[PDB]
Amino acid sequence: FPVVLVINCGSSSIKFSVLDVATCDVLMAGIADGMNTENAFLSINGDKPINLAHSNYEDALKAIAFELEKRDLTDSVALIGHRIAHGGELFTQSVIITDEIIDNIRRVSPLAPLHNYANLSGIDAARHLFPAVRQVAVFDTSFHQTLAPEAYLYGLPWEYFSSLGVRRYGFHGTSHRYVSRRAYELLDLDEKDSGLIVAHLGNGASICAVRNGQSVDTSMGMTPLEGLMMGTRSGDVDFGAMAWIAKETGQTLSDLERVVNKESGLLGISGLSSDLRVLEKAWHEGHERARLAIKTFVHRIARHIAGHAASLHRLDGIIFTGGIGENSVLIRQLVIEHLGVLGLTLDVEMNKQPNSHGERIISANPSQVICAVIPTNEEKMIALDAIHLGNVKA
Amino acid sequence: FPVVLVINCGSSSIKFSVLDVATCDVLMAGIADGMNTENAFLSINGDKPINLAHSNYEDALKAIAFELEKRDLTDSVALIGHRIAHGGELFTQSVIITDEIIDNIRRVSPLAPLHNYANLSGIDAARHLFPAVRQVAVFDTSFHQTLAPEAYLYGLPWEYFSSLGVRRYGFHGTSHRYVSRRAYELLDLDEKDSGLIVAHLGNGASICAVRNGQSVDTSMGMTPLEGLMMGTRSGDVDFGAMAWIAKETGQTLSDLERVVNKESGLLGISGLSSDLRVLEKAWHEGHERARLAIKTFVHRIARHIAGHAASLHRLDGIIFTGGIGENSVLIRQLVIEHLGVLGLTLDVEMNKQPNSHGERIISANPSQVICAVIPTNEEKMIALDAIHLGNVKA
Ligand SMILES: Nc1ncnc2c1ncn2[C@@H]1O[C@H](COP(=O)(O)OP(=O)(O)OP(=O)(O)O)[C@@H](O)[C@H]1O
Ligand SMILES: Nc1ncnc2c1ncn2[C@@H]1O[C@H](COP(=O)(O)OP(=O)(O)OP(=O)(O)O)[C@@H](O)[C@H]1O
Repeated sequence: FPVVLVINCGSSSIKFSVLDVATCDVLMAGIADGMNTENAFLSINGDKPINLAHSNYEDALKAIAFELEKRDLTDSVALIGHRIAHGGELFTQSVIITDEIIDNIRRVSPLAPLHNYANLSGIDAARHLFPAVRQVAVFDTSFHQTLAPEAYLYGLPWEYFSSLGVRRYGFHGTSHRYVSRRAYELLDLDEKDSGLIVAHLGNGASICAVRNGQSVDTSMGMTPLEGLMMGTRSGDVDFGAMAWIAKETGQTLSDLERVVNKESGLLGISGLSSDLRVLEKAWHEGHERARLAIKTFVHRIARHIAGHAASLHRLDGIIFTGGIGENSVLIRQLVIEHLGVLGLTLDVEMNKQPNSHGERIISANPSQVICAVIPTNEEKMIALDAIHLGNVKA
Repeated sequence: FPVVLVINCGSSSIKFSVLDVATCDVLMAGIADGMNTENAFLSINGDKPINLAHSNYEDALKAIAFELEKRDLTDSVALIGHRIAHGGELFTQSVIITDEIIDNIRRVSPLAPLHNYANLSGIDAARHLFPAVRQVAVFDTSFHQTLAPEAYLYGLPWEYFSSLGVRRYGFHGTSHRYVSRRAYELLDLDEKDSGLIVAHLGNGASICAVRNGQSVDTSMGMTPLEGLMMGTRSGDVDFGAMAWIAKETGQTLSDLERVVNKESGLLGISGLSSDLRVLEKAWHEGHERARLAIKTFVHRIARHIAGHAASLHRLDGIIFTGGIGENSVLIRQLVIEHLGVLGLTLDVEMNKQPNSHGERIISANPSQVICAVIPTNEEKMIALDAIHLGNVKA
């Protein structure tokens, strides 16, 4: 029984999973949080928070390697999947890692200096410690490359696109890809003749229009800061307003880059929490700023779901996924109520069911469009790309 | 036969019309272009481009006053309507100008320093030269004040809204108001039970969702720079991308404020023209960058039309208006083709007809939603507010 090791190297941490090739089931999971800071640590299955103590990316993956051996599965690791933040224009699908790929990832790395350089550090690490194991790079952008120029071009001068590569890329691609596939089976739809909208709702939120199995439009942009309002992210913001704030408050563009990214969104409006469970409780106890933040969140989601429906010849499904998408009875229903124009009717018995019910339809019978919850599994999708590329002669 | 003088004071010019109260018909029109620069001039009906020569706002309106007397209609001016750019939060409808109103306009003037200070200069001028004539202020934002918080709140921290007034305002309000009214008669719809989308397409472009006679959503934001891609305006732009451009190109926020406003949009992508007639010709002669700019323009309009449909309980009409909306057979049809998802069918015989056919339906019979062209008349709407307020005891 061979296994796939899945690595996601964030700026602050290293997430990992060990999935069994046979069944695509998680055997082990963990995180190396607070990376290379004065205090560094890893917690496998949240069962024993061990201490790294000021160790870097290389030593952190070396600690995960020790525990892979402590559980006698090191010699079972047939594949390693790397989650990559930004593939730029060069990467349209998942690849087997070579020296060339690294060069190409290094090339597009200015587009996301934070996450991408950490992704490479992980590639460098896993290579060093697992050299005779095939390694795969899976990109968070690659799915969205089917977008036509009219969908990815900004209104800016042409030079910014041709000389600097300023355009829409999109994110959550792996999630959007994974969910859309499952939707074809759940909704019983012919991929090649289908129109779906997928709402990835988590601390990061994005919408994707999938026409005939292809990503035709997506909510996020060049950076994850465009589109929906999120946990701490503002979403769509008037650039004139931002320029007006800069000249008024005296804050630099760097200052606002922190505000938009880390202080805005749900956290911004409520002034209470990035977390939705808190805000749902707050509103229940008569807190208006939380109610506002939620109603706004809902409104901006409804706008982009309906917006993205334009890039379809026909609408068949709206699919909810992500932390919020899967677990919030409230947000889902408020969003569907907001989309009555599209002829949606909801089944509140079905919409009441918790996530444990997995892939489920939540729309009543007379509805023009099928609504559904499909739990996202990025780890399974990464493993599947790896397994496929595992049979390839390189 | 009394008349209404209509004044629109831009940063660079002063537009004016003389409409007859009896029939609401234009008797005289003109412009005082290149204002207070080394060379200043006015052209009435484009019939004799006279020379002001370095004269300011006060002297320019004094020149228009001379020509009003030269045509023996000065003693007929019963009302004066002022087009005001930004009403802020204080102005929900059109008002009779008093000292209080001026104070209040001065208060919200930081929200639009360029246009608003020029608007006041015009108010100061018309007051001086026409003191015993009632004067009305009509706001380009007032219509959009029916927007709910979830529609006008940005994802930014709450303070920017409460202490600085950062929120969506919207523009083309007078146009959106005027067109929507006419739509009720043309489409034979009960205002109090209706859902319309209005696409104002000109050198400035904006979309408005009108639910039961009320503006519920609009494309533009705090400033006219948000929303659709326009002539020289970028439209919706990833703030992360703009921050990335700033740190990469070395340009300041002031530099980008010029680029977004005056160098981007249709002019930006094509690198040819702000004007659409040129780009339509260019594409015909096999120019891809013009074809791209148009296809993009179309895509971003379709997105926001469908987007804004979310704020409706039911969709009854899509209404095209503005320079482009009224005169471009191409753009209209490309937009409707892009909205097939909403069950629109077009009548290409009807869509072929030039603007001379005025208020017209352009959708075929089996269509789920009625499409129509309604020529906008801001001047008529301003006069109507003035005439109404003309019967009021103040
Ligand atoms: N039962 C629940 N009800 C409502 N909200 C929930 C529930 N469970 C989780 N959430 C919300 O889901 C969010 C976390 O989801 P998730 O783990 O997908 O975020 P993330 O992984 O950081 O973002 P991304 O998926 O974009 O990487 C939190 O904001 C939390 O409030
Ligand atoms: N026959 C036509 N075919 C195609 N496009 C046209 C035609 N006539 C005018 N236009 C376009 O209409 C635009 C000008 O419209 P308009 O006068 O409404 O702009 P504006 O008044 O500056 O903007 P706003 O109405 O927002 O104040 C130009 O971009 C022009 O290319």
